[PDB]
Amino acid sequence: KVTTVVATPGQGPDRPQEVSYTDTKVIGNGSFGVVYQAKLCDSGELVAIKKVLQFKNRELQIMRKLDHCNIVRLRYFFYSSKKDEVYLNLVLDYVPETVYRVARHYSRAKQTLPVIYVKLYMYQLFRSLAYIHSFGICHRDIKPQNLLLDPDTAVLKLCDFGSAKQLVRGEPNVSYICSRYYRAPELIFGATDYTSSIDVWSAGCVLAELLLGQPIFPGDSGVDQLVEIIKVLGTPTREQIREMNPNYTEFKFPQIKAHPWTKVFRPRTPPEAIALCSRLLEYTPTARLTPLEACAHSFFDELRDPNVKLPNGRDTPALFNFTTQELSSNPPLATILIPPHARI
Amino acid sequence: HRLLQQLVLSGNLIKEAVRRLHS
Ligand SMILES: COc1ccc(-c2ocnc2C(=O)NCc2ccncc2)cc1
Repeated sequence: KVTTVVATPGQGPDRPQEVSYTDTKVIGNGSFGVVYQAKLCDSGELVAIKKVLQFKNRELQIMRKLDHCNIVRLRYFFYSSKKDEVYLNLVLDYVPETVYRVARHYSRAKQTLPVIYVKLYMYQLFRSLAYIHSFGICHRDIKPQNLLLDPDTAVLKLCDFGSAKQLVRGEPNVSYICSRYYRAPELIFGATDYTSSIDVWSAGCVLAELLLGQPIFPGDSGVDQLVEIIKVLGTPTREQIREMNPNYTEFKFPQIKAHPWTKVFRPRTPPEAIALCSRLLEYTPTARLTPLEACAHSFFDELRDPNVKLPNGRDTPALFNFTTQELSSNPPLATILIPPHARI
Repeated sequence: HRLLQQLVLSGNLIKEAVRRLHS
């Protein structure tokens, strides 16, 4: 069946137009709603359609603002029909794979993801985070399942803005957010005044998971999530508790020292990957690297080499096409992030 | 979670997590 709908372009203008698609199939179903795969009749291009029961949709208002090579682009949006039931459909660029599926493959085969892919995926993830954080947008669901991949080009695109929120200081936010294994400790402590640094904690969990071949903090519950963190970071200090949640107080508790980072990972783990990870998985939210600072980390130096290639021999995807928006947290950093061979 | 809410309200979260380390 060929489906014809009146849809509005994702970025501009607000001029609705007829869009026709075919080859419709369910590719995902969850609490959020349903995700379909379809083919646009006009260009033969593949699309993902995220259908949500729908007040204005927070996810749509965020998606309409974004245009970045490491973020799944919102091509169109259309409403469909109890009949009081209204569904919002987000027509997104299609991406065939996820970091979850790719990492699972290597894990099942008992082999580590090659270091070049760890650098490429993590660098693209930090770029997508530098971009959204510059608008005050926090994703709040950074996990391998939300990291889409083009297996041939090694392009990574951040998806699923269903948990995302534009954070405003002094306006409270829900603490029970983010998939458990990737949940920042300040969220476990019940913080409602947290910042976009919760996404950097989650990005550090993805990195460690890529180095280990399994999640670093596999909590079996909310409390067990903190147990898993303490096994690595030890107990937080009174000052770190205040930095995580100033509303939380605990006068007495047994002090546990951190486990050495070098023993958390397998012996052959690249020491620069461990160093980077130690600067992301910190109790103090403000001590975590910003995404732009993480892109400039020496672990990503191989990506800035002019002779760098994928193991399949293809060239690396676009890594240096930075915009003023993306560089806004620290504009002078541009001269370090954009190597001489990449400049016009 | 209902247990977590309780530990956060009672200020016993770290103590209980340390106990669960088993210990
Ligand atoms: C929950 O919100 C979502 C938002 C966007 C997407 C999405 O957007 C573009 N592609 C996808 C996608 O999932 N491709 C990977 C895939 C392909 C084929 N079978 C399974 C997985 C998925 C979920």
